[PDB]
Amino acid sequence: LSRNEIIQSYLSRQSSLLSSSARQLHVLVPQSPPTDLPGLTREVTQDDLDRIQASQWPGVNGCQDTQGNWYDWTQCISLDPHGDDGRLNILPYVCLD
Amino acid sequence: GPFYLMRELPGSTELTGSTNLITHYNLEQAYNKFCDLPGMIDLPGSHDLRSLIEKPPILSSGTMLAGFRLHTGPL
Amino acid sequence: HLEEHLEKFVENIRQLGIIVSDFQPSSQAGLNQKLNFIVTGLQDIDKCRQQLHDITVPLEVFEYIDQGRNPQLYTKECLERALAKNEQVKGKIDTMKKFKSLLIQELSKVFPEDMAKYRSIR
Amino acid sequence: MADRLTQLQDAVNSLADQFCNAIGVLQQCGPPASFANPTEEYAQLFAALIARTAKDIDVLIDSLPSEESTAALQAASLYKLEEE
Amino acid sequence: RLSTLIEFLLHRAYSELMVLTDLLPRKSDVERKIEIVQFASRTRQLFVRLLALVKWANNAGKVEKCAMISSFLDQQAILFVDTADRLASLARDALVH
Repeated sequence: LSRNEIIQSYLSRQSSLLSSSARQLHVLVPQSPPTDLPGLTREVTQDDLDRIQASQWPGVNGCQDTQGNWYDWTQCISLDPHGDDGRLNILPYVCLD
Repeated sequence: GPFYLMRELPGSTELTGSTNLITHYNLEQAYNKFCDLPGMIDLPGSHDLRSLIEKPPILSSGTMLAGFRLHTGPL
Repeated sequence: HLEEHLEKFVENIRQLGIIVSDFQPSSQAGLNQKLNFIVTGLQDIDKCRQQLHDITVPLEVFEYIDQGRNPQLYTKECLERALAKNEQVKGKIDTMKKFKSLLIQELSKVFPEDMAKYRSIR
Repeated sequence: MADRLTQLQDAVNSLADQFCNAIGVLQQCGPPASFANPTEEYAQLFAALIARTAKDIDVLIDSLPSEESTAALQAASLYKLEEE
Repeated sequence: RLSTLIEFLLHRAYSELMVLTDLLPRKSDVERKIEIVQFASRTRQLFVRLLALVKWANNAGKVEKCAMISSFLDQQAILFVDTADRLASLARDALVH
């Protein structure tokens, strides 16, 4: 608190950057006016459950991406939001077992 | 549109520490003058223990009768 | 003001008295002691005048006088410390200015539309 | 642990920590004045780090799930999965 | 405050002179002249240091303004450190819980 020195300030730098971290970002997702219980109110049907099981749904069953690669919830996404060599690594959302 | 909890910033240049405080406080000419009074007073007198006692009293803070009772001889 | 000249005449009379009593004066040298007592009386009148004047002085003036310098040096040092504090504070505010400019540059690089709307709103 | 959510929490806390560290560095240490270069380098590095943290937080926010998949869509899928 | 010091200096001077005049007939006159000139040196030093004081009495108000300036700038420095301190107390105490 009282004093910050070159070595200690650089320690702060590497610790903060290792905690935190041509585009390769996720494809943007717009707002969603049809939501299933409140918004659109679909009576329980069947197309929605078959889409949530088998197909690709980019807001529900995974995160899509530029360069095309699909990632569902149990996988870890490697990206690079900056123009550097440092890569963001989004951890899995679920982490089964 | 507007960000959450925007507000009004203060008056553009009020009193800061980035101004020249001395020139605003009319003290410039004294500094431009300034940038011993023992010696400047020894311009008047001879030179400048019990004077340590003078400074210690500084750090601490019947005339006709005296002339009549001041009897002492010459030699 | 007048207390200065009065005490100065008192000090000069004290010096002349020390010179005369330093000499073996056969004539009356009690006039020196009488002038010293009258100077003490005039200093009491000057103390009434100092009740009129009401001067307030810090102690470091007394202490630098004990060191035998000018108190003008104390004035110089107070002025120098005032400029030292003003220099330090202006420097800290200047580094904050440069840091704000750098931050808005880099955020305008990484977030275009948001910093555009911020520069609009200011 | 090991979720995108805990990553986002740690990124937001790192943003607040970089705020306090940036002010405490750039007010405590500076060249005096005139009516240093290491401090200028420190300012550039701190600004870059804050910008990078902001970009990472934005990317993680984009990554989590949408406001589709409400809880009833989870519950009905859970029911169908119990039957199968 | 200089009025009180002036009065006290005049009082101590007159009292020491009264003690000297009391011992004046008592002391051996030849060495009593030496003691008189020593006391005269004492009084001259007291009065010349008072003369330095009443010289500096013109320069008193500028030092008062300098004290005002120094207090103000110290206050703004404490404002900077207090802002950084409250941000640290935000970032390490309230958000962790």
